[PDB]
Amino acid sequence: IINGEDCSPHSQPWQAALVMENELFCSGVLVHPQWVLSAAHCFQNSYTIGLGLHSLEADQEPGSQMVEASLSVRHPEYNRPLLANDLMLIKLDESVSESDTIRSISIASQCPTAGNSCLVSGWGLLANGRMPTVLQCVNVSVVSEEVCSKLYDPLYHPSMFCAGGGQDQKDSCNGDSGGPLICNGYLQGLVSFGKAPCGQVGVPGVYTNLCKFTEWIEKTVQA
Amino acid sequence: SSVVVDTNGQPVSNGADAYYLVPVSHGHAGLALAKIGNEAEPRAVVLDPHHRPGLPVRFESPLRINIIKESYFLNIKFGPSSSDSGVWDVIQQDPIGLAVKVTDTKSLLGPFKVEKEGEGYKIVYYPERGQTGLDIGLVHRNDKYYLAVKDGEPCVFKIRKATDE
Repeated sequence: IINGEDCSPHSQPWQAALVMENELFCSGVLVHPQWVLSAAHCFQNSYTIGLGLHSLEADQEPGSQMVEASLSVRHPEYNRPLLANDLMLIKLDESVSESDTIRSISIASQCPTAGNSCLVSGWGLLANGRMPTVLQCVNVSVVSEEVCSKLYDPLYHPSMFCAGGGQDQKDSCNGDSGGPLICNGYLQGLVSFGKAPCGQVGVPGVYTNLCKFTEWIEKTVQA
Repeated sequence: SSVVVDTNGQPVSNGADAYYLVPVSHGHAGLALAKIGNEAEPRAVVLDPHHRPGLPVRFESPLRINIIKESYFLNIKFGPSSSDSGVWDVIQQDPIGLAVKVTDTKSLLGPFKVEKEGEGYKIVYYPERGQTGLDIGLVHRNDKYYLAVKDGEPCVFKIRKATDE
């Protein structure tokens, strides 16, 4: 997260850490006691998932759980066309007990509103090119579809939307993939991709447009 | 699924670190820039025996992940993350053929993938980001090996993190 700050601890109790040999590579979002939503490009044959974290050391985080998962379902249209439909559902080996620090979040049914100020959270790179010690939070504003398609031509697809690109250079960065974009208290997007390098002035990041996928998510998770 | 790893078994980073492409069968030669013929500037990518260990590259995906998989379309470039003047692309030039050359422009999504092959990895070029990839191999000329599309005859590399700097 570029030009954000420490989240208030456990203010984002749906946040999931995807770790591989004790290194974070992506985030996800608890959307059901037994399922984490993430970007399809974060796919792995198995996962270690941190719930209830703030720093990435579980033994310093009362209420935290490191859980295993082996099963993931990528959206059937992932990457058709390229970069589009970037979401997947990870089934935890065990359902998780709700607490004050571990809680699911609902997905927005309404599509994003241009001008809406939203929150993105993650453990990805900071402006200084280092990894943060604790979960970072930043506000970014939804941008119009017209600006989004102009900037990301010829790859723009309605499974995507843009947020950020303000003068204050707030953005998602490497390690933030799969993490949540919250608008009006609902899960609106997942960090997906953007221009390298991150934080360029006037360059918003691209988020998976989750309002387009609520039926697919509900049907996969209820099964 | 398939994470690209360096010679120490660590995941290759998305843009943040530079890496030497070390040929498994041409280890006496390193990546460098050269002219093909009479062009004004050296912009063809070659393995040159006179340059060791050669110019390190960065692999770049627009995806906000910090590692690289074999399924990702990549830009490959010389130089720092901040600069886009050493970005690889493919240009027809006789007598090499479809040669790998540096440009100062970059698409959001590059045309290369890094795929497992033998002891290491090959670079595969996908014209128009289609479904069909063409192996990058070597054309010997002027005491250098020009990187060029040579489908079925890939140059195989191992990927060595340039932390020595």
